[PDB]
Amino acid sequence: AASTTTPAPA
Amino acid sequence: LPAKENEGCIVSVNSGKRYCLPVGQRSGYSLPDWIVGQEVYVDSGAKAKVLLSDWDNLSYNRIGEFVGNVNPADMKKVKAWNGQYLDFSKPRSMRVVYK
Ligand SMILES: *[C@H]1O[C@H](CO)[C@H](O)[C@H](O[C@@H]2O[C@H](CO)[C@H](O)[C@H](O)[C@H]2O)[C@H]1NC(C)=O
Ligand SMILES: *[C@H]1O[C@H](CO)[C@H](O)[C@H](O[C@@H]2O[C@H](CO)[C@H](O)[C@H](O)[C@H]2O)[C@H]1NC(C)=O
Ligand SMILES: *[C@H]1O[C@H](CO)[C@H](O)[C@H](O[C@@H]2O[C@H](CO)[C@H](O)[C@H](O)[C@H]2O)[C@H]1NC(C)=O
Ligand SMILES: *[C@H]1O[C@H](CO)[C@H](O)[C@H](O[C@@H]2O[C@H](CO)[C@H](O)[C@H](O)[C@H]2O)[C@H]1NC(C)=O
Repeated sequence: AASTTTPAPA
Repeated sequence: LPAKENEGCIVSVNSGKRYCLPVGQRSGYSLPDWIVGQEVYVDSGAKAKVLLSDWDNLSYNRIGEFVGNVNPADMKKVKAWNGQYLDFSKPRSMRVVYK
């Protein structure tokens, strides 16, 4: 599928 | 300095600073700090095609395709892989493929 992103960690 | 046959480049409009990739390579999760989010033009070599995203990691098919020399005016409203008309003039990720 399409590449995804994730939220930056603290 | 112009892109080689098998290389694609983005070039900062403001500074002339270049970011280039050979055919077969992509960027990190984001472009480096020294170019990310600067307005660019594309200089793609004769056998190369530059894939940009306005987001990190070439993600969600937010992808536009550029060949040859493209000015930022012509990257503001480009049909993406996902069928949206996006602005790729200030890219966050990149891949270079064969044209
Ligand atoms: C989106 O990012 C992904 C990494 O999180 C990955 O690099 C992906 O590119 C695809 O990766 C596949 C291997 O996972 C195949 O190699 C495929 O050919 C390749 O497109 C990134 N998408 C894009 C379009 O580069
Ligand atoms: C974004 O979410 C995806 C799941 O919906 C996935 O976890 C993706 O992580 C990547 O998945 C790739 C498979 O297409 C490879 O396995 C890659 O190693 C992995 O990072 C998420 N992307 C990121 C960059 O974390
Ligand atoms: C990962 O970072 C992206 C920008 O680099 C973007 O914020 C993305 O947000 C996700 O975008 C998807 C687009 O279809 C969905 O709208 C999803 O809901 C949304 O979170 C980031 N992904 C995540 C999982 O945080
Ligand atoms: C979102 O979480 C991801 C793990 O689920 C991952 O840590 C990702 O961080 C990015 O990961 C990339 C490789 O998948 C690169 O290493 C990149 O440097 C790194 O930022 C998380 N997103 C963010 C924005 O950090």
